[PDB]
Amino acid sequence: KTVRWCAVSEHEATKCQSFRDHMKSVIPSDGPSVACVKKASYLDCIRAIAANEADAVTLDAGLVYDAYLAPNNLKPVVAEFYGSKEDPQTFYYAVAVVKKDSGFQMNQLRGKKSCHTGLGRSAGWNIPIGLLYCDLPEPRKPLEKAVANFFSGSCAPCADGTDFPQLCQLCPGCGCSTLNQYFGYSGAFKCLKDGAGDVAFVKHSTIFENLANKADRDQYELLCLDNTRKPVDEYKDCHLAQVPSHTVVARSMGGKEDLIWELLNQAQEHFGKDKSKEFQLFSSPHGKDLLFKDSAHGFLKVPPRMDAKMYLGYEYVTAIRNLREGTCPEAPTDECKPVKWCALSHHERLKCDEWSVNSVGKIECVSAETTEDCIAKIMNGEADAMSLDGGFVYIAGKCGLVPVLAENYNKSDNCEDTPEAGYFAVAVVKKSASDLTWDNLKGKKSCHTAVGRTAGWNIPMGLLYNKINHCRFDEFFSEGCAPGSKKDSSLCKLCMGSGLNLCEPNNKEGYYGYTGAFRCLVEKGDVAFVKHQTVPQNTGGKNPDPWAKNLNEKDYELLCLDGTRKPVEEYANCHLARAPNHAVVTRKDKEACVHKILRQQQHLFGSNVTDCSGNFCLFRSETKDLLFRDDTVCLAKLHDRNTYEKYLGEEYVKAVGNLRKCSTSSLLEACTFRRP
Ligand SMILES: [N]
Ligand SMILES: [N]
Ligand SMILES: [N]
Ligand SMILES: [N]
Ligand SMILES: [Pt+2]
Ligand SMILES: [Pt+2]
Repeated sequence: KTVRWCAVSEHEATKCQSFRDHMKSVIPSDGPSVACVKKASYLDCIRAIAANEADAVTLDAGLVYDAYLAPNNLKPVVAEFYGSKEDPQTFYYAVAVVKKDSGFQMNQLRGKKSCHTGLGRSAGWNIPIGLLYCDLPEPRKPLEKAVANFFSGSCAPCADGTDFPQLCQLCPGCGCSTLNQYFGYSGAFKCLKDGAGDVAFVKHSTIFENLANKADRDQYELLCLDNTRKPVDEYKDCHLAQVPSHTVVARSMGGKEDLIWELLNQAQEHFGKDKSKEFQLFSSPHGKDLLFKDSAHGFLKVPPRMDAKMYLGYEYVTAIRNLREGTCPEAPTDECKPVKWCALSHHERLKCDEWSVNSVGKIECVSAETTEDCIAKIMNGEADAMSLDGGFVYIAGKCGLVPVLAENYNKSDNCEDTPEAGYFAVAVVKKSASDLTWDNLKGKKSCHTAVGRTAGWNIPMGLLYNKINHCRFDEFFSEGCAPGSKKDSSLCKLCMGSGLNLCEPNNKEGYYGYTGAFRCLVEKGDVAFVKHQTVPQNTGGKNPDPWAKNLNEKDYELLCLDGTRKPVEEYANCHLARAPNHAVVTRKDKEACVHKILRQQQHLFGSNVTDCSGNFCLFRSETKDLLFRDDTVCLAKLHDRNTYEKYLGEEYVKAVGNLRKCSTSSLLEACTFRRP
């Protein structure tokens, strides 16, 4: 129950010691305790932790990566934050600030002028140059020389002036102090403001510190990695790297990440920001930034599924990977690299394998355990593309993936050129009960296609989450039929299945499915949740079943969102959400290549191929819906609809968003930590 904290100096050990003493008093025997193991460097601390000699140490982003690498394999567990609970700011963003309409992008930096905070600074030097690595001329070592040949002129504080003079061009001498007017953050900025340099590699917050006026800031933009610009205000969407300010790391396995959190949670409570004046956790008596940066306002728990690569982000792990590995390709600059497709079943792998060979190597395959694991691989570039349901397009979206292609199910000559946007989720109710509107749903009887089903459970409960604001959905409706709910709940009370199939989500339920929930409606229901065309196909003598024969369209009215009721054929206007198609999801950088390859592939192996027994086709599975849903005819392009928020309905998002409050995703909780 003793967390062995690691000290890198004698000063740190002292603070650790008092931190052992003060936590000793305020904590009962049944509580966390601190040990003080004293090594000589952060590296030594990393090796100590991994060798199970220490338990936790807090590191700068650079060492967070070092800790991740074999054989240490250490992971972020706790984060320092630098604001409030509502404004944590555990991360920063290395950016590239430029003049407005200076007329160039990230891939057009060769032969420009640059302003750096200082050589060896992360945001100012390491991150930019790291990204820029493959564009530098040979030889790239020494790094100073290659960057000198890259930019026409530069201000690189602390750079070797005598040897590589072009790095001092903007600030001769390359003064490594505030003497140099172009040194530091504000200095790297006024290097740009004075028009001496074309681009300044600073922090997202730098611009705000120098120019107080919203007016002046408007003549400045940011270079985004996708070779677009954006306002200085949208840094979270236009940064070169998101960097964790301070992070505690422990062993990936048996690290005691709970012991650590338990300790630091109580430590920040008793001795946190101002909450004591006998001992300050974030105040160093003999020095500054002992154990923790004095900036720190408190701690946050890092979600469990977070690995270092995920925490740092692909951009950051690209930069340093380049600086260290220094391995650039020589593959043609124009041509697209093979797209690694993600498979999550053994058959999915087998199908992907067949595809891959027939794709003449233009498609490659990667096996992963979960769907969430696949998304993680796309994120950190262990894979390229995969298809996701609406609910996973969301999760991937909050993780900074993008929909690119949508699965089209309705045969259409020029389908490739028209996305579908799926069907319409509706809440139907008998016309007779005029009292029934969206609001007074509380306590009524209900009918669901099933629990987990899109239109029957997801959108309804997701929207009606605001009206309940807890995770006991059965307590909303007095009684209902939700096939799959606990046999004993109130959502199983209106299900007319005999025996074992009493409340099971199968055909023998009879109150299951789209038709089934409508029978639940027509007989003993106050509301049913079905698609738009469920009423038209189950009425007007289209259904020769007993209960359905003589049911008519006029008799039922679907309920709307604003409180109104509408007729069945006005579903277009009276809907809950637009339950979406499955979509191909990829990383922003691989968007172009994926659009290309998949379009070519669906020509060769698409729906347009017969004799599917003599030639491979992409849309026929051995078992069921491998890689793509079998109902697919083509993969439509998503120009204009190429974000998660723009592909999924604002409504759909609200629903799934609310639902994910009750049902947690270890991946979703991770991505939302990085981007809330
Ligand atoms: N492990
Ligand atoms: N592991
Ligand atoms: N029934
Ligand atoms: N029934
Ligand atoms: Pt493990
Ligand atoms: Pt029945």
